[PDB]
Amino acid sequence: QAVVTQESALTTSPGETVTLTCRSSTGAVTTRNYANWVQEKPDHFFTGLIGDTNNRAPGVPARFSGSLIGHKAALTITGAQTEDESVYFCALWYSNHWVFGGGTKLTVLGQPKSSPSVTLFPPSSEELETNKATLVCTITDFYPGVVTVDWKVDGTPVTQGMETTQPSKQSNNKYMASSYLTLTAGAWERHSSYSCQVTHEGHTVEKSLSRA
Amino acid sequence: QVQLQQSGSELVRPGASVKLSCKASGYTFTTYWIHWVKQRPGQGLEWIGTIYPGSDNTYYDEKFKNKATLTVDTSSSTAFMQLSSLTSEDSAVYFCTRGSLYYNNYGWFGYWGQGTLVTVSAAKTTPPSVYPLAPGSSMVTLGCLVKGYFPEPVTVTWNSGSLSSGVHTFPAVLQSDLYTLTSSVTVPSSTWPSQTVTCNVAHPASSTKVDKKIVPR
Repeated sequence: QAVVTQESALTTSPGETVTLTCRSSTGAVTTRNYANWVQEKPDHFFTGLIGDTNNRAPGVPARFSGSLIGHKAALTITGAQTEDESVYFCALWYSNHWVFGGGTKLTVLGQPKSSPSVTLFPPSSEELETNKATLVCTITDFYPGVVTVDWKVDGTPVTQGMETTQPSKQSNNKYMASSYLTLTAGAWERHSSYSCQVTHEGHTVEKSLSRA
Repeated sequence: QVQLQQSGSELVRPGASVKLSCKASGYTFTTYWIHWVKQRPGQGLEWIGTIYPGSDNTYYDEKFKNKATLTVDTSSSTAFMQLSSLTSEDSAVYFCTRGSLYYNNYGWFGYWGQGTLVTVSAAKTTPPSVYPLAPGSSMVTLGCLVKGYFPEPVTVTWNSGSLSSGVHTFPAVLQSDLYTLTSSVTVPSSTWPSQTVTCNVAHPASSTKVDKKIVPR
């Protein structure tokens, strides 16, 4: 029942040094945890960077160093490169079992930051004719590729019938994603204003429409 | 050289089971631990368990204590995972991955199979319903919603491929056993509606085609 947590997402320019950490909720992380680091890349491509706490797997650049800092395992990139943008996962071993951290999303800034283009479409009268109402929120052209989506109706927030696709890479190396709000037609005609808000880099973009 | 071969994808019925396979090559199957890892859409990796094909020693996560069974056939260098009594919860990608010669010490998760997208669904080949998305109002972003189809994928184009740049087509979502995606395109304000814009959706699996002109609401 041991939870390993990593930093959600971290940002860094090329040439900089950055440290990903890996916290254990059993207590301090020791070499007896044989902290491994594995990297995931688009199209689910995994590379095992570090095993045995600080042992680099062959061929892996010097750039990457496993380390214990304080009470936590740590992966450090010294002279971070643009190709290091990835999810990084640490894994710790515990009395026969492994547990994975939830993974840090690393952004090595390949280009200036970029705010999403948000677009909120209302339901079509065709869907409506089937007693359904889907609002579609399209989010494109953002960098770093990390957002969270929220929906509001007549002021109050929603936690029912929401779905957001994981941000995927556009061909200009920015990211895109979509988010959906499925409701009854009944419900759609019972409310007035519907809102889609993407948070990104400590600010929020919000499209909303009022019902005609 | 070192290679892990998992079948691309598998469709399973809500209640049934599946025996995922992972075929080793490039080294000695009996000398490295295989591990099985679950990953969902944008979620962490979840470690299921591991098997030493030289020993059959197997360790499982509590979570998966009654879900998975690891097995090997050393004469065909294949590790198997058996998943029992499936629900949408189990819809995920599953990877086998190669550990170390040793329990935890002198190695890496250095090599991984392509993964198998296991999809739990009771659906039959269902063609899509396509809906136009016009705005409620510089430039203007139209789209269309491809809803309630199965299986993956569909192909969306705009004006039969005539409009190409400004096209974004997002990943499907699996809702109530059925797939949904949406496509958008951005065109100049004045162009539309004066000139027509039409998504052409097509479903290979049902051999169905739906063209849909977007008109102002």
